[PDB]
Amino acid sequence: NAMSVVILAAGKGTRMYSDLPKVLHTLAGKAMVQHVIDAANELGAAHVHLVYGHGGDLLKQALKDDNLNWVLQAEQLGTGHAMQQAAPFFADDEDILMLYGDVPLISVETLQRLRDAKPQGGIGLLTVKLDDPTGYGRITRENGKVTGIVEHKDATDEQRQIQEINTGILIANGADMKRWLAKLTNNNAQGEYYITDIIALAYQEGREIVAVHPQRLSEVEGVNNRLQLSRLERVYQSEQAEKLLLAGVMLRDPARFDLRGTLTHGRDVEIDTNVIIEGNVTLGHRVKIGTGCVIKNSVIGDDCEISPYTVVEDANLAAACTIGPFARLRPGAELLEGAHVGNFVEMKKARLGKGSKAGHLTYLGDAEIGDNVNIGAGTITCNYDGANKFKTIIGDDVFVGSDTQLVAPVTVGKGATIAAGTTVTRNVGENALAISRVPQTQKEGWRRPV
Amino acid sequence: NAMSVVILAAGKGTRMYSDLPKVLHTLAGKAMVQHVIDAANELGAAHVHLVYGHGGDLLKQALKDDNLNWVLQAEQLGTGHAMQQAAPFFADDEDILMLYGDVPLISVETLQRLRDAKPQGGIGLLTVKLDDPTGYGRITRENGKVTGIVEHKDATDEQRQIQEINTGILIANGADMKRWLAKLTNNNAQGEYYITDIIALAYQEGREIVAVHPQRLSEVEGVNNRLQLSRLERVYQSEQAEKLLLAGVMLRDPARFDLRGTLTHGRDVEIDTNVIIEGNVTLGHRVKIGTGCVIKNSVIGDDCEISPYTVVEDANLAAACTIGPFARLRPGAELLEGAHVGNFVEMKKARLGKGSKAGHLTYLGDAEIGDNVNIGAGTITCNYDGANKFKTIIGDDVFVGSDTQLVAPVTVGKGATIAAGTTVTRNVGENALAISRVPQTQKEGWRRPV
Amino acid sequence: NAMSVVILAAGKGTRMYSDLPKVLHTLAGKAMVQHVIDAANELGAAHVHLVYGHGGDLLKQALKDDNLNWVLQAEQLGTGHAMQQAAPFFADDEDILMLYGDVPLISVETLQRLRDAKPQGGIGLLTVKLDDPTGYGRITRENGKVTGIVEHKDATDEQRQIQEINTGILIANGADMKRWLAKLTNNNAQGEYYITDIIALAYQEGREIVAVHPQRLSEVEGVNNRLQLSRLERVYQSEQAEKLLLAGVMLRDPARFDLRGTLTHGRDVEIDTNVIIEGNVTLGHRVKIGTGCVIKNSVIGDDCEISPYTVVEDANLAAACTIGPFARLRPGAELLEGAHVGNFVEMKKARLGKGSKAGHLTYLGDAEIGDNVNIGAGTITCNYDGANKFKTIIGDDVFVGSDTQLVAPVTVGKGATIAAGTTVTRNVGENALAISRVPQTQKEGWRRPV
Ligand SMILES: CC(C)(COP(=O)(O)OP(=O)(O)OC[C@H]1O[C@@H](n2cnc3c(N)ncnc32)[C@H](O)[C@@H]1OP(=O)(O)O)[C@@H](O)C(=O)NCCC(=O)NCCS
Ligand SMILES: CC(C)(COP(=O)(O)OP(=O)(O)OC[C@H]1O[C@@H](n2cnc3c(N)ncnc32)[C@H](O)[C@@H]1OP(=O)(O)O)[C@@H](O)C(=O)NCCC(=O)NCCS
Ligand SMILES: CC(C)(COP(=O)(O)OP(=O)(O)OC[C@H]1O[C@@H](n2cnc3c(N)ncnc32)[C@H](O)[C@@H]1OP(=O)(O)O)[C@@H](O)C(=O)NCCC(=O)NCCS
Ligand SMILES: CC(=O)N[C@H]1[C@@H](OP(=O)(O)OP(=O)(O)OC[C@H]2O[C@@H](n3ccc(=O)[nH]c3=O)[C@H](O)[C@@H]2O)O[C@H](CO)[C@@H](O)[C@@H]1O
Ligand SMILES: CC(=O)N[C@H]1[C@@H](OP(=O)(O)OP(=O)(O)OC[C@H]2O[C@@H](n3ccc(=O)[nH]c3=O)[C@H](O)[C@@H]2O)O[C@H](CO)[C@@H](O)[C@@H]1O
Ligand SMILES: CC(=O)N[C@H]1[C@@H](OP(=O)(O)OP(=O)(O)OC[C@H]2O[C@@H](n3ccc(=O)[nH]c3=O)[C@H](O)[C@@H]2O)O[C@H](CO)[C@@H](O)[C@@H]1O
Ligand SMILES: N[C@H]1[C@@H](OP(=O)(O)O)O[C@H](CO)[C@@H](O)[C@@H]1O
Ligand SMILES: N[C@H]1[C@@H](OP(=O)(O)O)O[C@H](CO)[C@@H](O)[C@@H]1O
Ligand SMILES: N[C@H]1[C@@H](OP(=O)(O)O)O[C@H](CO)[C@@H](O)[C@@H]1O
Ligand SMILES: [Co+2]
Ligand SMILES: [Mg+2]
Repeated sequence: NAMSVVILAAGKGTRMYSDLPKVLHTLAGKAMVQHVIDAANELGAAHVHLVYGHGGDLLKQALKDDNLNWVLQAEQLGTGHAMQQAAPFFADDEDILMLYGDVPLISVETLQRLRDAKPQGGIGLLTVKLDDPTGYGRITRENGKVTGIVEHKDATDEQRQIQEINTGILIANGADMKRWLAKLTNNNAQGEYYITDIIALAYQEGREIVAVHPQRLSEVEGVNNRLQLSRLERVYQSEQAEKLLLAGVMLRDPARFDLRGTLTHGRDVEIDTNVIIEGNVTLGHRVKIGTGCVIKNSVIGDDCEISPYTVVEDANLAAACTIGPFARLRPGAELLEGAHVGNFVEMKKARLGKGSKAGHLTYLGDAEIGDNVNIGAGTITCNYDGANKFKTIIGDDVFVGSDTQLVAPVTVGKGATIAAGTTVTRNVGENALAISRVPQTQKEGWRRPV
Repeated sequence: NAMSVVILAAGKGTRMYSDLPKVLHTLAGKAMVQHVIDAANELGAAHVHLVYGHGGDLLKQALKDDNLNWVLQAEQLGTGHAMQQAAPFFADDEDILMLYGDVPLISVETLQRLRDAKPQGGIGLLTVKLDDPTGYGRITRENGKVTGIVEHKDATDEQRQIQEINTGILIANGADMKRWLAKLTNNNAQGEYYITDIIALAYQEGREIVAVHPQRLSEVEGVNNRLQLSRLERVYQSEQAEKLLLAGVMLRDPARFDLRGTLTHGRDVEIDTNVIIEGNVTLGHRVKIGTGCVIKNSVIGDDCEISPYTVVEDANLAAACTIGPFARLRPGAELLEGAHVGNFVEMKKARLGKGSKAGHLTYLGDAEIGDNVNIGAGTITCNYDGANKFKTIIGDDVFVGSDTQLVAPVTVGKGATIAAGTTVTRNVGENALAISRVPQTQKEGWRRPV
Repeated sequence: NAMSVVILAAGKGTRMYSDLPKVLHTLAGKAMVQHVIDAANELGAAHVHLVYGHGGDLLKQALKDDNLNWVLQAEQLGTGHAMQQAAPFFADDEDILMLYGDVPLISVETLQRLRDAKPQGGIGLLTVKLDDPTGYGRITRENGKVTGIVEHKDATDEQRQIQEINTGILIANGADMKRWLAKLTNNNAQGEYYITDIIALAYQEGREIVAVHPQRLSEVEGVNNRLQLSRLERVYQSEQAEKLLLAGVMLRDPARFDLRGTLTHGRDVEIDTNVIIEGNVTLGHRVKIGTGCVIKNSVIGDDCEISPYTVVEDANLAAACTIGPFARLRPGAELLEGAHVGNFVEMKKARLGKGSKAGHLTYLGDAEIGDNVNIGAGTITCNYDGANKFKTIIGDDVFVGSDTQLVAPVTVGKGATIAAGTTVTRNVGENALAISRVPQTQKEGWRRPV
């Protein structure tokens, strides 16, 4: 059956105290409304209608899904009114599923169950039972059948005793939807147009409304302030962490792990406390990640060991590499098999070859370093002249003495040796020793200042 | 109505296993007793009487509140006895509020409610209902009115069934207080002087005792050991975190955030996991703080981005600065607008000008660096000669080559360039190139040691 | 009474998705089965029989306890069958206690209570009452006495109502054990040999079976997947943290503390958030450890302060040392009294003397540095020539200027001074100034590249 989704996101997020529209606030590194859009497409949505009232410029900048139909609702006259703005775009022969832009954890599995419960010519309604139903629409039933929804403000004390409430999510045929929407009136407690009135309108026509319930309450929780957002962030992180544990990834403390993107992994991966994974990350077999690491958009091969407090972004590590602790890999950093980066070392657009080592206090930027190379502590590639960037090339089997500065562009031939403290401004020949040293001298009986 | 506060803090903290008096142990970076003193002053206390038995030297070193009246209780003969030591200092026409020095979370709002419930000539009592009231004073009532308190040890099995217990906090007129205290006797189960006996003494006189309850149990929890302290630390951090979230500050994980002082902030501030804020910190609008940062007594302007694992103390950052990851700012560090500090960079009593950059492996101490300056990786200001410290001055538009040592005192004129690997011992002229380099030479067929 | 322990660990750990046998997966830095072995020896076990089915090579590599008797069970025909494989090794006059290799938190205190409850000629059984007993053996009783165990699969709906279940742990005389085991048959729902059938076999003989219960459920929880493992890891860390707090160690956040080995400590030690302790660590009095530190197999003297994000392994710090933040001490690092290591400093097989300082951007490897020495920022000991390592010796009262490279082997005499930017290749005399500097020159009107 064909189906499109409508996302109401035109309400004002006042308790957020933000200059950024509420639905753009992120959860696990992704806009709340993007989570909803993803669920809609993942369910099979042909078109996704997004109803907004303001922040349109920022929304269009953040959202780029091709099948997004932007629907304006200049005045927020109620959920019913918002749906009327989008209704003209509904197809007469497709189901229309309504979702909220600020209820990010809704699962496709529950939406699928809701789709299957919807009867021909009727309506699928998602309801939930709460201990305290205060503030939400009450589900009314006659002989076990759903007959309508009464909003909290409009409900009597007795009706307020009803604990089964409307989550807001529902699905119904597009043509039927348009028929009911045209009949909405605003003669109620809030003087708004209630999308909820279509339930009674359908029942009166003899149509059937069936209700299904979410798997978890967190699935239909809405966000109006940052505290509520932080709680859903934890729920999301906890569920993702448990899935990873069940899939064979060892997290030393699942409450101290954050995944903000996608994680691909092999077997026996171990991840210590406080690690953060961002963007798309691929980990090979037996990768070990020490505490506090941050890994973003990077590829890590089999058997790599990432020591504590190492930050990595857009890097590629071959098998058996060891980096950190306190290493900092920036975009373009590449390590070939068995390479090693130690503490207080930074790499940017730089490749380190097989079995090569940069153990300490070093900066490698815009460089190509061969295999079996040893980079002494304190070595620095001077890749910038104040306007342009230049490349440093170091061949295989090179030994670079400590505190050497390589002024790019420059090439050091294979097998060369560079003396400690050297400033390299010209190419170094193969198997040669490069040096630029003042012989050590001494002054006797030197007395330091008082 | 005039009011003074008395804080009993003379009990022995044996289960703390410490050489530091129990009430001096900190919670959120502040002494437990200081939290109580703050609540007393915040309530409007004219005088704060502090009753202590030992550790007086350390207490006087830690506490400096001007309105503190030190009251000695050499022998701990009971709360009643402690109050008798302070009683002579009570004014006949003021209310006297009694608090414990080891119950740090008591809220001014609850104390205010207690003050308002206190009847003329009577007593305001703070009581709470517990599932297991074992160990605490039982509140006795006659026709709904409080008539006394019976200590656990003195109470019969039936009275021990009473679940409403004494939190210990109470308030009453000073003159009345002195009248009852003089009548205390130690003929009871513990052979001590019970401050709790004044409740029955007042009731017998025809005075009225009214009870009020705390908003939260944590508010009246006392600390006798480190475990109990750690629990109140979490409660405190959790409540502060939720307030910040409700005020518009985004905390990526409120359970992994610690504030130990005061935090001032603009809008849309984002704070990642494991950040610690100490002393007084001011954050502008849109400040983003990455994971694990520690910020103490510092000012951070609008739009700054503090990358992961950066430590800052007594620093001042103008708008749009970017620092870290792995940057270390010490007292006196100042960055002007748009300045940048990268990884493994340390600054102390050093100013970096507008749009200036110190991207890596650098130490800047006792320096003034102008605008649009580029500090190459590995640069070091040698500000110390073994006894004295000297200043390094670098004008605008200066380019400092990598691994340059600036031996202070020295001045580098505007527009100058310093060659990589230079040792700068003398002033450099404007628009000039400073250099101290040995030309690179080479020895063919060099064979490294076997 | 003499007693040996048998540990069943031959079951397949399928839901672990690992190439490492399930019982070898670690909890608090120690193999799950090692925790069980430790409990067995700690209880007084004369011999520990370990029944395994595969991964024998890896198991033998990990476990080395001298009193381990390896027992093979090639086919997993049931717990009864596994016990028959070990039974021949049981002594007729010793008690035999059965434990599971994947139930790591079993406490010696509970096992001791179980040993004391075991009646002469009978059986001690460890049982627990669960809300949902689904999946476990049901304890059957006649007039209050345990008469047998019925496995879930074999139990009727009514018997499945029984909530008291078998934890699996039991103890009985070796000779009796062998008598019952020989009678096991596999005519039951799973077609396996149930060790649980010995309960009914003993009762029929007129022997008495007494049941005792664990102190905590976590004590008898078994691990089949990583999620269950992570939960027991938290339970373990939480209990260890609370013990440390009760013993006088201040943990700023007990939920953000991990101990993976042994921690020895003095009084008033303070440990901030996210610290990880590994191997055997000894802390003196008043040691303060800042956030995120990792300390492994090291000794820390009285009054040391370890600043944030410092990593330490196999190091020895005397009293009053201060290191970090961002310091990295590797094996062999030694600091004498009052020594100081600052940020972005690394030490390996290097000793720093009393009151000596290495404040920044430095690497000290294979060195002996005297007292009252000052190591300038950027100093590096070049201890490696590509095949051999050499020692650097620096006497007392030496001042090493910034960015100095010491090419080992070399000795700097007491009282010497080394100029900033020096490359030291030869010994430096006492009280002498060593230097290898090119005088600073200048080129006027230098224009940087466009
Ligand atoms: C250059 C270096 C390799 C020489 O070590 P070495 O051979 O044991 O030292 P030597 O005293 O024998 O000097 C070797 C040569 O350098 C020459 N030399 C010394 N000072 C010189 C200078 N200023 N210019 C040119 N040559 C110089 C000598 O004349 C000699 O030549 P020769 O062998 O033909 O006779 C060494 O000083 C060095 O810089 N090592 C690197 C250490 C390092 O940083 N390692 C990384 C691990 S932390
Ligand atoms: C000094 C430096 C700027 C010169 O680069 P360059 O102009 O392209 O190099 P050149 O080969 O043309 O040498 C330039 C001048 O230096 C002079 N020179 C070379 N060695 C010299 C020495 N020991 N003493 C004095 N002058 C020297 C040349 O004679 C020449 O003079 P000229 O232009 O009047 O003919 C460059 O080597 C340098 O140190 N760059 C800094 C890189 C850096 O650390 N960047 C930070 C980003 S990571
Ligand atoms: C070497 C150093 C100590 C000299 O400082 P200074 O005495 O104030 O400087 P001066 O101008 O007086 O030079 C002192 C001597 O060095 C000599 N000198 C200068 N350049 C020289 C060279 N290339 N070779 C040999 N001697 C040289 C001078 O001739 C002079 O000798 P004299 O005193 O007999 O007349 C200083 O430049 C230095 O390197 N300080 C270390 C700073 C540091 O890194 N501190 C750590 C804290 S961050
Ligand atoms: C009349 C109606 O629908 N009532 C339901 C609505 O309450 P209620 O209408 O009170 O809910 P909200 O005001 O929070 O709005 C719901 C969603 O609709 C959006 N929105 C709202 C009004 C508008 O004019 N434009 C718009 O886009 C909001 O941005 C939000 O995403 O949701 C509750 C669950 O949360 C249900 O129990 C109520 O039965
Ligand atoms: C007789 C009395 O008061 N009983 C109350 C007291 O119990 P109790 O007297 O047992 O309480 P504690 O011994 O903990 O002492 C209470 C407070 O008084 C201080 N202190 C105590 C004795 C002394 O001689 N000097 C002194 O300064 C302690 O340091 C602590 O701050 O508090 C309980 C709540 O915690 C109440 O339910 C009890 O009804
Ligand atoms: C017949 C029997 O014993 N049933 C008990 C067993 O269930 P059950 O037999 O189902 O338990 P498991 O299959 O998990 O095995 C128990 C332990 O024995 C080991 N093992 C099992 C079979 C084998 O052939 N070899 C072997 O070494 C496993 O590795 C594990 O350490 O433990 C439950 C508690 O967890 C008890 O409530 C059940 O009454
Ligand atoms: N300084 C050298 C030393 O490191 P360290 O002595 O710190 O271990 O040996 C390493 C290989 O064993 C080399 O790559 C390093 O350049
Ligand atoms: N090394 C230079 C380079 O950094 P990097 O190449 O690491 O990005 O460019 C920066 C500005 O773009 C300069 O301030 C740095 O001195
Ligand atoms: N650079 C020096 C300075 O450090 P800093 O100025 O950063 O405090 O003084 C210290 C002692 O007071 C010395 O050990 C450092 O070598
Ligand atoms: Co140098
Ligand atoms: Mg250097």
